Amino acid sequence: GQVQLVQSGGGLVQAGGSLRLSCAFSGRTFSMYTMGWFRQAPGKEREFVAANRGRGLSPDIADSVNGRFTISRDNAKNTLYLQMDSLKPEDTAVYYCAADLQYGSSWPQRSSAEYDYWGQGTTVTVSS
Repeated sequence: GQVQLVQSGGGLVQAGGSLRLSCAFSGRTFSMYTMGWFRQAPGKEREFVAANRGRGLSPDIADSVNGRFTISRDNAKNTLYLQMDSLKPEDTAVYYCAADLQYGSSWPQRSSAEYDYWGQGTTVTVSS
């Protein structure tokens, strides 16, 4: 399965504003992958943000962003999204999407080490 994840979106945003991140999947059967968002802030551990399953209806969303960040996938475009609302300075980070084949994966899966494929990352900088 030739798999690649290509991210789009991000950049500068004002505190209180909104951004939507994109993660385009190339390869066979998007729906057999658990897809996750992680972020890396300076001096902090890599943080799980949100994840969903190939055909799942109930995503897993970290407490630190619950009520502000939402996730979905568009199967026609084979693309995963992260909608980030009510952005705060502490949301500044490099954001990555990751994919894991659902044969043998855990659910939920908040450990980055268990994801096999990774996007190139996009930097989100929240200004005040």
